[PDB]
Amino acid sequence: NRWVPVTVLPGCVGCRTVAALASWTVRDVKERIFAETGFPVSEQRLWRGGRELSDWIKIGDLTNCHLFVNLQSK
Repeated sequence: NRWVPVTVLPGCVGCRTVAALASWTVRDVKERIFAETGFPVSEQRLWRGGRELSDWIKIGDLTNCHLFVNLQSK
């Protein structure tokens, strides 16, 4: 009877899963995305639950949960 937000993805084509540590920052995740894909860190905006994630936020502070972030433009 407690609430559970369920987000349904129609496909998740192009989704990338990375093995981060709890000590990583959001900036580290971006750096690893750039290492893996060439997508430039300066253009990366990571979003979680409708709110943009600041670079200095510790990944371990964000959760154990499977962390989903949305890479979005502008």
